[PDB]
Amino acid sequence: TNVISITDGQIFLEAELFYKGIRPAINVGLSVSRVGSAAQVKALKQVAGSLKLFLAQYREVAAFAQFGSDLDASTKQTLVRGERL
Amino acid sequence: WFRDNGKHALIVYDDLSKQAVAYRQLSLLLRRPPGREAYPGDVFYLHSRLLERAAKLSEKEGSGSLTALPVIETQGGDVSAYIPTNVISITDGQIFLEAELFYKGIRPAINVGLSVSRVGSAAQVKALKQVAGSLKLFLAQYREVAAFAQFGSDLDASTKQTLVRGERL
Amino acid sequence: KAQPTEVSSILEERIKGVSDEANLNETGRVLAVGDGIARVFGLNNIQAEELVEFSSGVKGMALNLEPGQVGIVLFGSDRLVKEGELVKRTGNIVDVPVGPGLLGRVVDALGNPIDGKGPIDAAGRSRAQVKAPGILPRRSVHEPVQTGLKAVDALVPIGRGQRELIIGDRQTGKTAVALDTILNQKRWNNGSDESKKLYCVYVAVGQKRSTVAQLVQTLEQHDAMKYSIIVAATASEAAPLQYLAPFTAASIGEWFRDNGKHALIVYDDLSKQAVAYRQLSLLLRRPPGREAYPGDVFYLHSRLLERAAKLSEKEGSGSLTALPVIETQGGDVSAYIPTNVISITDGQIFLEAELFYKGIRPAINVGLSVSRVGSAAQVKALKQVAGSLKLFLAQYREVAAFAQFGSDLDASTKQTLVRGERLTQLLKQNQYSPLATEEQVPLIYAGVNGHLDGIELSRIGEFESSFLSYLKSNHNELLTEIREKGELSKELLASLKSATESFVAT
Amino acid sequence: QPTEVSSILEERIKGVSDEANLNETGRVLAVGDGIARVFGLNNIQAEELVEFSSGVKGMALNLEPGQVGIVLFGSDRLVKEGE
Amino acid sequence: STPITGKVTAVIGAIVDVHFEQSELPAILNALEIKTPQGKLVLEVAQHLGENTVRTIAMDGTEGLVRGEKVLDTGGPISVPVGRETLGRIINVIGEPIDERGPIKSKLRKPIHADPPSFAEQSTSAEILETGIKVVDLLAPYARGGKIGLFGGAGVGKTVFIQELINNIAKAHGGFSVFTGVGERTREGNDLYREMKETGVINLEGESKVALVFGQMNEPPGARARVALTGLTIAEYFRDEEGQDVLLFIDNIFRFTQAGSEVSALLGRIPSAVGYQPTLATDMGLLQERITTTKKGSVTSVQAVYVPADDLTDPAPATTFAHLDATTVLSRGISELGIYPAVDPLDSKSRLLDAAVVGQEHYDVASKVQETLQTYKSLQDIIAILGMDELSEQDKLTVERARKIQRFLSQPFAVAEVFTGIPGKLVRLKDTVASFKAVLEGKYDNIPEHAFYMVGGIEDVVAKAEKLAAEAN
Amino acid sequence: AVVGQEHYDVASKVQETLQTYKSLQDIIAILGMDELSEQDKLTVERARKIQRFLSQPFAVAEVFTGIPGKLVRLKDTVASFKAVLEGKYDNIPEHAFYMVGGIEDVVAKAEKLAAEAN
Amino acid sequence: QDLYLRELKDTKLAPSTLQDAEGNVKPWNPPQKPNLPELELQGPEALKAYTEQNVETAHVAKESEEGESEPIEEDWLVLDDAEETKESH
Amino acid sequence: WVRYEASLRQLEQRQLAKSVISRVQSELGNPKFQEKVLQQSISEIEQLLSK
Amino acid sequence: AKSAANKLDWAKVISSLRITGSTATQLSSFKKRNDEARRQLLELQSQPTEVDFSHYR
Repeated sequence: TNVISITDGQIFLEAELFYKGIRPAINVGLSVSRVGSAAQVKALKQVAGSLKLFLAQYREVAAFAQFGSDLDASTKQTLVRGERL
Repeated sequence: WFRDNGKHALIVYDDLSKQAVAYRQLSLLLRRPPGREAYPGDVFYLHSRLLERAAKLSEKEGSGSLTALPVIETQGGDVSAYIPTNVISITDGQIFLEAELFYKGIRPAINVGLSVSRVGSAAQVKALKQVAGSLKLFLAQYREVAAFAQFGSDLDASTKQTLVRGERL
Repeated sequence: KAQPTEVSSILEERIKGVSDEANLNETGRVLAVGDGIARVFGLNNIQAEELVEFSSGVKGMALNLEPGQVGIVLFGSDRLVKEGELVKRTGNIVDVPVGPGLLGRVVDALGNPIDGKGPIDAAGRSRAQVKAPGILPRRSVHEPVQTGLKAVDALVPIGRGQRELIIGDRQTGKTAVALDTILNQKRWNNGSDESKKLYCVYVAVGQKRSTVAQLVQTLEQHDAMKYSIIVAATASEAAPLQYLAPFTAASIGEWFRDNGKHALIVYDDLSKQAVAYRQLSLLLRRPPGREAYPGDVFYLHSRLLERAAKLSEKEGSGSLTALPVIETQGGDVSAYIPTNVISITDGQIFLEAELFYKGIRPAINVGLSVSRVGSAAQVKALKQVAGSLKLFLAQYREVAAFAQFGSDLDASTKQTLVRGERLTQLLKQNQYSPLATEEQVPLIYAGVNGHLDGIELSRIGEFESSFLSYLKSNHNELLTEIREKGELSKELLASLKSATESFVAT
Repeated sequence: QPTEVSSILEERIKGVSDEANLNETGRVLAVGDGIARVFGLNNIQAEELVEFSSGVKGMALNLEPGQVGIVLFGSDRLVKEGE
Repeated sequence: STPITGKVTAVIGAIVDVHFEQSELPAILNALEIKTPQGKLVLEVAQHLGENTVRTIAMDGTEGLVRGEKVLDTGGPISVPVGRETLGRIINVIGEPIDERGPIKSKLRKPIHADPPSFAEQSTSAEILETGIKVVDLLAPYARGGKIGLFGGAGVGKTVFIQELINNIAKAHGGFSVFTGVGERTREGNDLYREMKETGVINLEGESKVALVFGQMNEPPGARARVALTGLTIAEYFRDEEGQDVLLFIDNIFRFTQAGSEVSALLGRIPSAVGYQPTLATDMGLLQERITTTKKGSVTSVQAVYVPADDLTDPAPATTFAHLDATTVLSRGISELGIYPAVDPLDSKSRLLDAAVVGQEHYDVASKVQETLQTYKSLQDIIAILGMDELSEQDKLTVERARKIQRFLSQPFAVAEVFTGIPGKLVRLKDTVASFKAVLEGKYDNIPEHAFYMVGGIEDVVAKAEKLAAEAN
Repeated sequence: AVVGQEHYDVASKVQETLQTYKSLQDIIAILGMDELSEQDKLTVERARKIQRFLSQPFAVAEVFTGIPGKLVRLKDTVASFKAVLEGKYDNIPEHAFYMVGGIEDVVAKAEKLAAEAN
Repeated sequence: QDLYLRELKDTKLAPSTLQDAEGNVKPWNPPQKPNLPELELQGPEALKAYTEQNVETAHVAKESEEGESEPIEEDWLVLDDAEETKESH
Repeated sequence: WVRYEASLRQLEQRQLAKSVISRVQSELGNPKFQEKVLQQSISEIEQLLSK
Repeated sequence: AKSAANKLDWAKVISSLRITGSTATQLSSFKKRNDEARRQLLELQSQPTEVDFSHYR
């Protein structure tokens, strides 16, 4: 707690992600960085500005696909986009 | 000082639980040996002495009256707690106003099953009791019948009227 | 009683000799006392962990030989004791009056008889903390035994030196599981066979003395006190007594097993012993450890259990099999004392809260229960022929594990469920009804061979009794052989199949 | 009971009862388990590296009024009382 | 006389430390008395701490205790008057007449802290005891010198049943009765005391039958800890000083154990794993292990328990419910169902009914009564769900018999002289077991069940049936 | 580059499948195997088979399981697991996957179960 | 020892008065000889069956029940009943 | 009968102890403690001269 | 040899396809079995019909 209150942020590499095959295992939703893209080469920024929102949407559809059922077009597209990303 | 004059009154030991915590700190600093829940066991002693202060006097001394309004802090319904348990037992009752019913928007959200005022009848007003007799059964039945939430169509019609009565009350 | 007068004269003569040879001039004076612990000065040359005799009459152990003030706990009430009373050094490490004579006698902490039967002879008074046999003087569990109640016992045996453990809530009757286990020392011990002898010695660590009376009566009526020495430590008794009691039982176990005969032990509720060690530590001066309990809880528990073993023929091939009993709150398997002990004991039999009110007077969680020796040291009837029945016990337990809310995928799972559930409703060996090594395999064998499984599940509660009686008065030769021949052969399996046909018929 | 006892607690033990020439050198009264008490260093700067004569260095995080305690940054087998 | 001088040197909250002279220091637990302007402060010697200094936990609120106060050692446990003289009043755990109805001139004063009795001469083959409650006198395999508590409801007519049980047991068995309130509310105490003055089990002038030894919350935690033992010693004294078999009623085993935990915390012990301390068990083990049955009678106490949330996650309640033999399901509805006592023998389960343990006839009566009641309960939740028509011939006969058992189960209440005027009614084993067997044997099965309500034994049951069937038509 | 790229991929797929089973266990218990995807159902079935393939008969453990011990060859085991995830024996019996050697002993056990269980 | 010898004397001759001599006890008013030896000797039967336990009340075993040797009436009805039962065999 | 015998046997030891209390009170009441003091002195002298 | 005594009746029930419906023969079999059960109970549970006067007195 003290480090997370003093440090810059975290890449909270939860064990489930590394077990889920994603090596390296930055659990993007559980990640954080106070500095952010302002401390980044904008060449990354032009694509990361969409990458972050796509991962966020995938977080929004993770439960919906966890149910393992059908949905609307936006939901299925979001799930495919998030898994692909 | 009010009561022995024979009159009536109502004390409100508001949030006695925090007073107990203050006693716990006082004991710890005064180096009295710690015990269960780390408060000095004397917490119960002080609380009992402060709680048995008030009652209704007899005609022998003029019959003074005094009502207590102590409050506590249910730390997740801290039933196994020491201070909450002593506050409940010392009190002649436990109107355990759990948060959940308050969270449904209700400002005065007591719990139907939990509140049992032992000496309430001796203070009950009869006219109210006349109707509250059915209110108690309606509440108990609502609690007993709300179990079948997902099988309510097949539920007995009288049970449906009982649920309607519980909801209305 | 003129004999009481003679005893008084002899004891006072001994006291006169003691006074004449007091040899106590610089012996310690108790500086202060409390909570069954007495801080005493002097005693400048007291050997560590030696009983100290105190003027108020109650003695006690000397634990912490601190710089100067040697700390002696009081093994008795304090209302008698007081500061400044003389402290007399017994000069000996705490030793227990031990020997075969204690049979049927209930002895206090160090071995003071408490029933009121007078003296009991001694075959040695050894210290309460003996060093257990190491590697070479130890051996495997090559000789099996019977737990008496079927009690998932053919499933998970209890062999020579099998340090099994238990658990349960308050008033879980795990004590009764112990008592029934003891009663099996009547179908072998009550004969004349030392090789079959397992001279049990229960314990009573911190129980309501009324429960002690209940235990004594249940021992006498079923004629158990002929083979069980039940060392007692009352709840009203003082903390040092309860703490030292398990050590006394250890001493008795040494006195028996070390002689070379296969013996057994069953420590009482040891959670009270742990609470006593907590009192002894946290009350004298020792800082507390993990789980607010004293740090050496594991040390004490091991020094109790590790005493039990099964020595080799070098030491006489005797053994002191132990069944330490621990208690939790809420059936908590996950606790400091429970989990730590389950590391120490080699077998576990978990008693739940639901099943304790749900479906079985035994209510032993078959899946949860386990023993670190199933093959080696199991009832040769239950393995040599019914080893497939043991694997079937494990398989059916796994089967009933999945029987909560899954659908009916096929008929195989449903058939396994119905047959195993009839088996579970069967296997509970009724209280104080130890009768085993005669038709143990029969339940699983008939279930797979479809003899009992065809009966109604509820009706089995009498169908089993009828089948047993039929084996007794009709299959008397085959049943007696299964008792004695030591195995249920394929020919005996066929004869038992015939008897099973007869049981199914009538 | 006329009074209380002679005392309650203590801080120093050894019995020179004289002037203090241990302003640069120390006396290792208590030493063990990687933590060592030192008698001496009257006005040492807190958290100053300090060398034990046996051959192991140390930093002094503890400067309690009686004795100052210095961590023994090494295998403690070389240190000894009074070194 | 040698009054051992003291000095009040350290009052650490309730626990107090008094230093005395060498060789004069009282031993542990010896009662010490300091008589301040607020009467007498009683100290029980708590620990011997040495230095000729005695640390004590006063049995009263040590408020106003001054430094330099000299303490005298009364050389024994808590001093309290003894005999049947004080019996039937409010007696302060301090000893004096708390009844304010006059000092208890019980010239004999008996201690509090006592040695545990000889288990060797106790009742291993304990004697079955008749209570006067036929329902509990038939289906309950019982014993003498033990305990039983299922108080369940919080005195909803039970304190009325309490004084009645006191009167009946003091009458038939010729003994006393002890209802000790440890941490019982001064308001609750006022209600109970006025109720008993109205109930007759003890009267300001009339003959008393019950013992009111209450150590309330209104005193220090040590007082709550030791008042229960004061009551138990009073009961043992009156039992042994008249050979009178006295049943004892206890306020709450939870109350006493909690008070003992409080005091033990006060002493200086560390907290244990959960909510305990170094000496949890020995507290209640002090009294209850010394209340057993002797030849002069018995000591089979009763512990009043209101099942807190009806949850068995408190070790003391588990051991207490294990203490009782059979359970009397005192459901509130049953009180209105037709039984004023409402002691359900439905939960009268025990394995002590052996051919050589509980008597063949008594155990058979137990089996029949319990089976009839349980079968009625079981067939209710199925047939009544189906309808009243679901009564089979066996079911209709069993329901008629069971309702006969339930209606008959009540007895007139002796301490209910104000209720409806019914004269005192109970049974006895000779009438009880046989009459239960016969009424279950169809003897009056044809007679209507309304006769069974408000009907005691067969002694007046026939007279009541005749009265009902005669003077109405 | 330690035990083989194929071995690394086999372990990665196996761990992913088992993690999927654990992740979906909550919805499985709450709703049931039918309520989720047939892809998810297939992965769950394969994972259950794999977990039931995780145990093996050890030479000294024959006291408990009773079978003479089986020592699975590293390369053989890797190939067996790659196949089992790849469905080269996905129709073999689940109970014939526990306490056996490699996938060869698995198929032998499936045949034995075909003989006995039927 | 004098403290041992004197204790033995005062605890033996007085034990003589209590038990070894029929002098009862002067310090205690009621003698146990007029209390225990005969009346409390019925205490054993007070706990037992009084005048019935030592007596063991005479209860001769009776005869079992039979058909009163009645084949004139029971046999024919039994035969008809068994044949009627045989009608659904 | 056997139980009555066992209880009477216990009553015997209890009564013996009760009379032993009076016997002990006699020891202090009679100044045989004077006759005991010389015995104590002699016994202690022998004990100290033992070694 | 009480096995044979009920062996004939067990065989009869095995062949009572013409004897099924015995209204008052199964009751007799119950009486015979109850007699044997009470006999075995008297033999086992009750001690010797004697007195241990050798030492108990």
